Amino acid sequence: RNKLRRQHSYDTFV
Amino acid sequence: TRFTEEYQLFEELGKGAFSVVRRCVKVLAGQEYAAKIINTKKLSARDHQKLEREARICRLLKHPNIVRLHDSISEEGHHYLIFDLVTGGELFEDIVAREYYSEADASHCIQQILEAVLHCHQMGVVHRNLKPENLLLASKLKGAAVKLADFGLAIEVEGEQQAWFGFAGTPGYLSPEVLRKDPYGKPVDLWACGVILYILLVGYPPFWDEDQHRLYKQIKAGAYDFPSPEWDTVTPEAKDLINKMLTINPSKRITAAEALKHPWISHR
Ligand SMILES: Nc1ncnc2c1ncn2[C@@H]1O[C@H](COP(=O)(O)OP(=O)(O)O)[C@@H](O)[C@H]1O
Ligand SMILES: [Mg+2]
Ligand SMILES: [Mg+2]
Repeated sequence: RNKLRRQHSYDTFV
Repeated sequence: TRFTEEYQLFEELGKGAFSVVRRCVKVLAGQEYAAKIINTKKLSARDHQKLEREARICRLLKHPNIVRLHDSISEEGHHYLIFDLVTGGELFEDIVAREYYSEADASHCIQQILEAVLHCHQMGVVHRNLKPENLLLASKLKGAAVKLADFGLAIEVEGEQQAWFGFAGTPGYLSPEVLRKDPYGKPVDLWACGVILYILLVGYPPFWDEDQHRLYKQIKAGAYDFPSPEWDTVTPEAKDLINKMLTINPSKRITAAEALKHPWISHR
């Protein structure tokens, strides 16, 4: 099931 | 220069690649601010352009629902971007705490967010990193004003001229055109608004997978749905605005201006 979690930004492809 | 003389650092609010954000007090004024402290010892020409761009973009934007830059101070080995302190914490925390917003509270929230994004776009600024973690609350009293923050990934665009400006943003909020590595501009912000509004109404995101490749597949395909029970009571006009924001093709995606005139926002 989908959850609301904190997520870091990217500056290039990972 | 003049940060060491006038200002006093206190606790960390967050940390980045070669930067930290700390509460500071301009001593003689008795006024507190949030200071972004970038370490400038051996930065690339690129890294200098990005710092000057963030400073320039932040100086450009004067709006009730955008965090204001107070000052930009260049010292030996350290740069200080000094912003009005927002004390009510991240929109993210509030959603988790309340679980979700009522359509009235959600509408008032996304209205202020869209008025901020509209101003950005009119000034030729694309944020690229809209999400609940980058929206701050003016106070802890429910119904406080929201403020768009953190323009570290923001770009300058020349009118409606758009292009491939590189891969930047936050996985769950990334637009399909950025993941396809196609030309993009202002519409990537309205896709993020779509993700934020979905989160506001039922308290979880429209795109989630433990496997990032699969998350990106879902996003590129616009493979979201409105499951029971939390969508059972939601109005179709709320689902309509989300649908017009979560439109795969940026040409036909609703603009900030257009969204502000949607019955769900305006007749309200
Ligand atoms: N003007 C401000 N007032 C108060 N807190 C701020 C302000 N600007 C940014 N912040 C906070 O500082 C942090 C900025 O860090 P960010 O680049 O978003 O990465 P991370 O949140 O992972 O540390 C966040 O916690 C944000 O809420
Ligand atoms: Mg981040
Ligand atoms: Mg942030």
